[PDB]
Amino acid sequence: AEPEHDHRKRMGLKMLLMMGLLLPLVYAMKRHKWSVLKSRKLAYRPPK
Amino acid sequence: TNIRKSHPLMKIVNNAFIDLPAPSNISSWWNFGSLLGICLILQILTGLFLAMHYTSDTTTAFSSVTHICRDVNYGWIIRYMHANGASMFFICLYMHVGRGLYYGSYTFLETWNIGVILLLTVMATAFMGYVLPWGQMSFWGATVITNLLSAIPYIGTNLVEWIWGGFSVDKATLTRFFAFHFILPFIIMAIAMVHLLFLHETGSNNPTGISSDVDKIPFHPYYTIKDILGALLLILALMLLVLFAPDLLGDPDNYTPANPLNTPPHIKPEWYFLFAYAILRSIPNKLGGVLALAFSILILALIPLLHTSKQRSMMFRPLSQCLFWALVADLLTLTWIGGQPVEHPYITIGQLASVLYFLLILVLMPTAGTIENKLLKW
Amino acid sequence: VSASSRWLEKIRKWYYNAAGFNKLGLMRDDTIHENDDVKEAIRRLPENLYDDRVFRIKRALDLSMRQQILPKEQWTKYEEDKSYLEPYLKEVIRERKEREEWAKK
Amino acid sequence: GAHLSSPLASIAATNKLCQSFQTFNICYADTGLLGAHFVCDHMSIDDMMFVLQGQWMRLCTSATESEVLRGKNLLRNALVSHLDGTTPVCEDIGRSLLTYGRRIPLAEWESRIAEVDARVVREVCSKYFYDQCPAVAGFGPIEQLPDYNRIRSGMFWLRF
Amino acid sequence: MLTRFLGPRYRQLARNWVPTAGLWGAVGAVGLVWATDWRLILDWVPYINGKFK
Amino acid sequence: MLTRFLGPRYRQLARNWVPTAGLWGAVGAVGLVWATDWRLILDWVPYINGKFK
Amino acid sequence: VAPTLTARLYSLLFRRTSTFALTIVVGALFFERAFDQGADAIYEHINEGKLWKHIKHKYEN
Amino acid sequence: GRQFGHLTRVRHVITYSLSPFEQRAFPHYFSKGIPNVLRRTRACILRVAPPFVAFYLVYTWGTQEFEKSKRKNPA
Ligand SMILES: CCCCCCCCCCCCCCCCC[C@@H](O)O[C@H](CO[C@H](O)CCCCCCCCCCCCCCC)COP(=O)(O)OCC[N+](C)(C)C
Ligand code: HEC
Ligand code: HEC
Ligand SMILES: CO/C(=C/C(N)=O)[C@H](C)[C@H](/C=C/c1csc(-c2csc([C@@H](C)/C=C/C=C/C(C)C)n2)n1)OC
Repeated sequence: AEPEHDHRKRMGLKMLLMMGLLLPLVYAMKRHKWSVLKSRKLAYRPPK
Repeated sequence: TNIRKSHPLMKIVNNAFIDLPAPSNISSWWNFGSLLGICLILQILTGLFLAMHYTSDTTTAFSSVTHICRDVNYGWIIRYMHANGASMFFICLYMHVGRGLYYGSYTFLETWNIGVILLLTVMATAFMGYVLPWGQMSFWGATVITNLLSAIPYIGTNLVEWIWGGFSVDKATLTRFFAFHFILPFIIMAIAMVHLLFLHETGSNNPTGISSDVDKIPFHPYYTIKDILGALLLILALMLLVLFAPDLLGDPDNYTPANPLNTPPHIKPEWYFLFAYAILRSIPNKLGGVLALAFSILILALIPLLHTSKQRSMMFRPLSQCLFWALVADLLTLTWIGGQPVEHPYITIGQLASVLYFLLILVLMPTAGTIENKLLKW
Repeated sequence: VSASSRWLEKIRKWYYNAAGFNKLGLMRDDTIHENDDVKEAIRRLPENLYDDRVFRIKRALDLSMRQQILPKEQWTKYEEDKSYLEPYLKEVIRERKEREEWAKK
Repeated sequence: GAHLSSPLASIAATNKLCQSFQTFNICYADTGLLGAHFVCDHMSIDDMMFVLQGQWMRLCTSATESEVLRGKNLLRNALVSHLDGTTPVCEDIGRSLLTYGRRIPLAEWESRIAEVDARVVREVCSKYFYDQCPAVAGFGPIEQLPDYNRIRSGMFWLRF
Repeated sequence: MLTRFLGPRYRQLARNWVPTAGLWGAVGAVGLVWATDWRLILDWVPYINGKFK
Repeated sequence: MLTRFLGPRYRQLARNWVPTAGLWGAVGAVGLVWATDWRLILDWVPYINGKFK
Repeated sequence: VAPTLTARLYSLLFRRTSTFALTIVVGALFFERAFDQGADAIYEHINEGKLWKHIKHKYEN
Repeated sequence: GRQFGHLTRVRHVITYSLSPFEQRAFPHYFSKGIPNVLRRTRACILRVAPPFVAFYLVYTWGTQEFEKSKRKNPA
């Protein structure tokens, strides 16, 4: 009914191991880029 | 000066995907727009590679689908990528419409009404899609939905027969549905680019509903990388569904070839039609059933005319928040009930939820906004 | 004594706190949906008020991004909520309605 | 205007990208500020940055021999024009002794100038400019002033 | 939102445009009747008798 | 149309850009070799031996 | 690890986009080998003998 | 469409930013994040949870009423 059974599960493990490496790494790429905004300080200095 | 700004092709790309002034505070809820675009493209590339080995006739329709999975190298992945991407496309559609309601995004009239037309079209696509394998659910699901069109007063039967190519869901209908299912994702893409045109005329809304002109950031790198991360999650959710549970969302009846005589016990839509199926089955009348199904989606075109609140977003609107989640939980009810037979506990609460969907959008949430205005002395 | 009128006011104070724009330093008129009448009234504000408005919205959109709120002490108090836009918008609607009345005859 | 040697100056003049720009090498003991300052209309900040950073990178990667002669020539002329009269020279004696511990004679400056060739420029410009984090200060109508990430991205080239 | 559209000028504006709006309906009717071949309407037309039994 | 591109500056401009243009070719080669699995080139690589007979 | 391994990796490979690219493509080829069969070996352990690759020698001419 | 330098008028707001290479990507990831996430949850639980509980109990009763209906008890 499902011959590919073994292959999908073999690929699924590789997918999980890939995502386990990739997901924290892309998040780290995002955070560092976003950090310029995430630590930005505002100050309002109106005149007089 | 700058090549990326003044070239009559790179300029158009720059002003849409690079230098675009975007709000600094848009949620993960704004990711679904790009994720829809990914979904649409993903369906095209799996769709085509499927269309290469698939046949359109009754005699070979079911077998070619099997041929793909069994014989064609890595055909089984392409096949399940498609099937699961179809509903992944629906979860994104649902997130995206939901976000539009919550955050008052709908106030962008043209861009929102185009989105409704996008929804109808993607759903018209998927309904034509599931028929193609020519399984039991393919046929009888096709039969159940088309037969509804017999109810349209004077014009009734001539219409259904015209869409049929005969007196039942026959030979003509399979191949005809294939042609329409090939073209519609391209029309979808064209309508999706106008969707993006009308949108860029204002820029995005944000979680607060206050204008963000005072704090705009460039779409690159901030939203390039936020969309890159978001797409990785989509592939995770789509691929866990493909490499571990390829039929979890799938009905087993579709694994037996179509029989126009033997009709199955349950007539189960794919999950994304269950809420709408429920609304339709709840009303006894033929004409009224279809007109309620139609109304169930075309209602979103009324929501802007029924904005009553002085604020844009639900972010600072507590009563409206409760009424929103009532709509989500109610839609969760319509879903579950749609996947159930029309017996005792299910007739009543299914009919009840139907009234609630409409009373909530047409009356209840428009009242909450008036009260919420009054409490702020607005 | 005004026992009812201070409970009917206390519901409002409750709602205000529940609305939570005050957590993000906002004032009620900062959260209004900008339509033509509103866009006009924003236009008519004097320099000081317009400048103060922009800052609040910037500070609000900033926190909304970092997914934060202000310390409790620094929230807008329901009492201290300056309804600075209302007379400007009242005048714009009053002006529009005169147009709409003249267009009728 | 249009005929100026410096590509930035000529692109600035032609496209009126700018009311004024100037490069600087501000020196303090063991540290400094190296870069440019400009003044321009609200709609020209982006282009001014692009054209400036593009020149830093051009110099970092592909400085050519003749423009390096012109640079050396402008510098000998500047150094000799500055040292005109009692005030500028007295200032040079005072400052030099406080920084260099001695007066560096003019022939030594010429010696050290003549040594610079195209390779020197691109080695030295890369040392200080290539893939380095700028300090950026903006004032006035600055909505169009590029985001830091974008400015920082102009500090390298994907082609190099 | 609709009270702004009611007054003497709009009374004149509706009357001014009604012979036209009626004639466009006649266009749409004849147009729909002719295009689908509504023998229901067309049987009673003194020359168009393509159903000639 | 090509005589304008020949002179001492362009001699320097070519030399300045050649270590880079060479390294992009190495990128393209390794890149093409890796992507198609050119066992012709890859058989002679001391760890990549997926053809492990 | 004297001036840090990451510092010497930057100055030697990451600086120029050319050597940065070359490090990725050279790295993508190395990694593909160590991961394909390296993850296949972990797939072996959860299916110790129930795979045809383990059975093999039972039916040999 | 709109572009920077044409969006709106803003006066008197200084913004101090830092380079990503000068700062850490996760400053206090768990020591600030967890306090924040509960705070975020507490802010919304009374607004999102009550219809879902109401659905859940309708779901659990409804299904229990479905099966316990077709079987008999007398003749
Ligand atoms: C569209 C539907 C698909 C959905 C996909 C969603 C999943 C996400 C994946 C999308 C790809 C995103 C890539 C991740 C972003 C990282 C940024 C990357 O592109 O690097 C950039 C630059 O690109 C790389 O340098 C190019 C390297 C090339 C490596 C080869 C890639 C493999 C392709 C093989 C090429 C051979 C051609 C094939 C011949 C058949 C910028 O680098 P940066 O972080 O700013 O560092 C600056 C550079 N410094 C260090 C020099 C200062
Ligand atoms: C009527 C519901 C509707 C549907 C369905 C819809 N759109 Fe949208 N879309 C909108 C609205 C309204 C916005 C404005 C959201 C905002 O900026 O807050 C929007 C925003 C977007 C965005 C910008 C990113 C974002 O999320 O704000 C993209 C991209 C997008 N739509 C594409 C699509 C695609 C692709 C489809 C599927 C064919 C689609 N949309 C379906 C109404 C919808
Ligand atoms: C290149 C033409 C093509 C495009 C584009 C296309 N598909 Fe399909 N799709 C097919 C074919 C052929 C099949 C039948 C083979 C099969 O069932 O896998 C099919 C199958 C389906 C099915 C049945 C899934 C199953 O296997 O049970 C659904 C649902 C579907 N498509 C929805 C979509 C949606 C949604 C889109 C994007 C709007 C789309 N498809 C894009 C050709 C296309
Ligand atoms: C082909 O049959 C099925 C497909 C599926 N993907 O679930 C189900 C088994 C079936 C379908 C249920 C269903 C419910 S609801 C719906 C549907 C189809 S079509 C539509 C409208 C809203 C769209 C109209 C678009 C019109 C444009 C052409 C202008 N709604 N189909 O169950 C009976």
